[PDB]
Amino acid sequence: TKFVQALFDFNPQESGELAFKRGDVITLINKDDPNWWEGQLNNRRGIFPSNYVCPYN
Amino acid sequence: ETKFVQALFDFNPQESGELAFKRGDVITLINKDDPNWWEGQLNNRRGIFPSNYVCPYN
Amino acid sequence: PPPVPPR
Amino acid sequence: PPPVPPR
Repeated sequence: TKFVQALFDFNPQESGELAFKRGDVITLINKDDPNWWEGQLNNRRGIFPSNYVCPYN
Repeated sequence: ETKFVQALFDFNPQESGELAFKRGDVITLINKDDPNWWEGQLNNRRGIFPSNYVCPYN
Repeated sequence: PPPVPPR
Repeated sequence: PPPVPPR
């Protein structure tokens, strides 16, 4: 199981994009695309920009 | 290659030799001779800082 | 924050 | 912010 922490808040522009705030710890589900990663934050799930997070371990 | 690390939180030195920085600052990494205390440069100032306060940048 | 990548 | 590593 891998996690990433948000370096900045991310405000979705399209459906399917996971909203988050600086410091939120997101669970990685997929990171095949170097630009858009897929993660889980509580009961919310979606894709987000990889350049918005960094390893949380 | 020159590698940079970016500051996750504000770091206020408790001892001498430590590098002060604000969240957002981009630090030039000089070395990781200590897994917990990395040495770097922020403009003119130089010192060690905790590795858990930063994430790779460049 | 960096610009969001092309969707 | 997390605790500062063993100084």
